[PDB]
Amino acid sequence: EVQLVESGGDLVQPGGSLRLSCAASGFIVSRNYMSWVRQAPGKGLEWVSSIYSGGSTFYAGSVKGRFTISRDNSKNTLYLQMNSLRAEDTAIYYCARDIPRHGGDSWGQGTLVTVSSASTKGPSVFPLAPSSKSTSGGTAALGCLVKDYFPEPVTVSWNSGALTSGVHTFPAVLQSSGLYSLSSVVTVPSSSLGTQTYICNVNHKPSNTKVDKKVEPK
Amino acid sequence: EVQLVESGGDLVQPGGSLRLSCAASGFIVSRNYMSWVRQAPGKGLEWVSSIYSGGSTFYAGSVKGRFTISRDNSKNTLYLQMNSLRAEDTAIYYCARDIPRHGGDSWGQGTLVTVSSASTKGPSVFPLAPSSKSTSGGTAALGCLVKDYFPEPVTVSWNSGALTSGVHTFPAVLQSSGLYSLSSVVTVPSSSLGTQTYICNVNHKPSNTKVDKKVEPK
Amino acid sequence: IRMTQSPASLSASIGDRVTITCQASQDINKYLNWYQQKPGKAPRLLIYDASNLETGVPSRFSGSGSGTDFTFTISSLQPEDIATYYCQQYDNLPITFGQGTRLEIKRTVAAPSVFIFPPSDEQLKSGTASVVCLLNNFYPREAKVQWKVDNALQSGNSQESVTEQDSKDSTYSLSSTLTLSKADYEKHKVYACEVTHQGLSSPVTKSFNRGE
Amino acid sequence: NSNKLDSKVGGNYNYRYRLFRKSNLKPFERDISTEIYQAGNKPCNGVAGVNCYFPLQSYGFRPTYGVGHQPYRVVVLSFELLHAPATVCGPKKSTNL
Repeated sequence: EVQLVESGGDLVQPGGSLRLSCAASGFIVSRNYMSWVRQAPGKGLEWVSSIYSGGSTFYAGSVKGRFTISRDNSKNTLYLQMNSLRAEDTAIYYCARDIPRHGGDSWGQGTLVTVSSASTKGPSVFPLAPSSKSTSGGTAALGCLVKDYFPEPVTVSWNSGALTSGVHTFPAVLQSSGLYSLSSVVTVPSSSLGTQTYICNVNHKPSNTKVDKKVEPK
Repeated sequence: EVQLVESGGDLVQPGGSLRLSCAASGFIVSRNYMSWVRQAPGKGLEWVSSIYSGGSTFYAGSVKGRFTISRDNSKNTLYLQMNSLRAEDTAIYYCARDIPRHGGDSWGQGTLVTVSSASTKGPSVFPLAPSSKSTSGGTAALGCLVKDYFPEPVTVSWNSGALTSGVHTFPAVLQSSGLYSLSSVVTVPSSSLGTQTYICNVNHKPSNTKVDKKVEPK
Repeated sequence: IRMTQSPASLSASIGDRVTITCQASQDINKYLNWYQQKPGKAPRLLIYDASNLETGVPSRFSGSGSGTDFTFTISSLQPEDIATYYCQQYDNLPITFGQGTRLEIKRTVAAPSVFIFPPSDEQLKSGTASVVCLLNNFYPREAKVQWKVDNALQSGNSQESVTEQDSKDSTYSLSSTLTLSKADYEKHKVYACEVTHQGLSSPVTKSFNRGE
Repeated sequence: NSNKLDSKVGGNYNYRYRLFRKSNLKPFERDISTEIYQAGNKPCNGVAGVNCYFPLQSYGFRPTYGVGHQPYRVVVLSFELLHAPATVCGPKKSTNL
């Protein structure tokens, strides 16, 4: 397994300095070619920086002198020190090991950087309790609504992850107020409505907001 | 029209560097004498800097080497680069064109600089709903209260600016907590209470706080 | 390099033969990798060097090229093949990727199930309302959705979000978000959400009562 | 551009370069070896396998290739001057007697 938890960064004011960290399973960071791609939301991936097996550093034109790369022998942890940031650097950053010609790869799940000026505000959790007009002989649906959260990401879990069938999490859309929203719904048989208790769990990693809302048909 | 939107600056820590910008309607900045006055709150206007028609710069004693002036031919925008600031520079800054002897003038509305150490905190909006003890045959009054806002300025509008009659905005007063407060009240006939909906709009430009509160008699 | 991918909306039914073409502006010889990025999950490396598929991949993806123009092929379109594929050249220092070719799957239509949720009492008493009408299991993402305000055409006040295509059932989910303030909510009591699907049937009429 | 002499249509696999080395070469260093380069901790016992690679790789020179991939012979002349008397001077042409 070459699995990477390259997880660092969440967001700063314009002109700040963030510090990413990557990580490493089968190999040592200082022996293999590694690089850092950059995927803007809804745009083609762009190449920021790259390290070699002997310390050579290469950068991209837009990050000449604001970005730095650095390799850590002690704990793997390929480090990328973001400095002199701005309001258009918002993108998902993926750690990447590239063996140059013989072919294998690791692209780790990658981390989100949304660097902006606004402030962090907690989500507003609202109950979708199912209405009485649901089909008696059919299958009813009920879900949990989360409104006005910032920033990304937000994960919605049902029954502490025990229920994956019929889960439909709609992608976040930008409202006029600058705060994000999403709707999560599930489809479950009506026979378990009065005998299984359904609870929605909204997660906000940046502010460590842990809100659990229990939902019951009315 | 010589109308100036010399609007730049809101506030920084002590030892920061702000950048003002002025602007220009009938004339070109680099051809006419211009200067920058400084009005401390409740004090006589004091003269900071002045530019000539050929680039000569003159400063005041208190701003020798902390302040700079600079003229921009490309977009008018007489620039004044405030550097090496401190905790007694808080004053309203007005852009000013002075034709020297033949007599005309532009003093633009001017911008507020309150440079301090405290942090920005949003206003607390509270409902003044009118009491039932208002005169039945007379004229009743109701208004919108804004508490604990920072920094200046804050504007209160009623019916999105459609209502100017009877508007009384009290000047801000410093509380013991370092946060400002104001009270806005209006006088309207009681016949429109149940048929016209009154809403107060508190405005905080520095933090872009847009809070709208709908007020109804109880 | 000005990497150029020519197909961006290409839609084939189950088990078909499609082809992706990545084109460059110089001779990159054979150093162009083909990636596969599923929604959310991190990209995978499918064909390194433009002529070598990595071991462990299923054996349908083949690519061949040299010099400027390169091509990518798909031999069997399994339903679990929905992703976005990228072409990368890794030996010219200004490493530039390609635009992506979002691939999707095509099948027959399906009858959608429509649910709508009413606002909660707490939000209504806290000065704001939220009305959401939900559409699930429909074909396609493009559909006619409208709102009626006082029997007048309404625009500029609605928003819709479409879930990504499902990998195994190929169904869509849609949600519309409407927001109003307490003053406007307390004065207006009829709201309807009506959508017409491609399948010829009776238009869906949704009604709800305040008391229940 | 030594295109004609060093280009084999099959490729001339006899020209090669070192893809990976732990450290950058010191100036004018010469280094010749076949030793496996790993990514994992396993010694790997010198086999072609995961985290095991042959460091030299060929240039694959072939005629139908562009200008970028074509043999280019390089001759780096240097001038060494030491405290010993100089022995490599320059034709020094003259005049008739």
